[PDB]
Amino acid sequence: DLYSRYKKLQQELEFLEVQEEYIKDEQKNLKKEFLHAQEEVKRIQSIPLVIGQFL
Amino acid sequence: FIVKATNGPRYVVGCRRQLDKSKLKPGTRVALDMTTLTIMRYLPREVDPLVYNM
Repeated sequence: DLYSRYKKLQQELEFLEVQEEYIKDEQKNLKKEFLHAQEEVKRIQSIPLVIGQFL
Repeated sequence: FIVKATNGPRYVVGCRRQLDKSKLKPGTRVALDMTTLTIMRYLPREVDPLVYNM
């Protein structure tokens, strides 16, 4: 009954190593999209400003 | 640079390239673009020609 066991769990292990390598670069590329979002935040104040006061 | 034109509100803009920022003492009369609204040229002071008619 043994030979069925590592024919499941080895495939599970190599599938999990596949996505464990992928998710690292996923979380990497999220920070680049986050830096684009940062520049999108920063460019809201460059040329103008219209001074009011907080009420 | 914090400027207030005579016609209304207050604004914050910057120089172009060569506006020589040490000239801008607080209280000088300057020029502004209509659209871009940044500073163009430092200008001499007003005369208010009610003075000139007397």
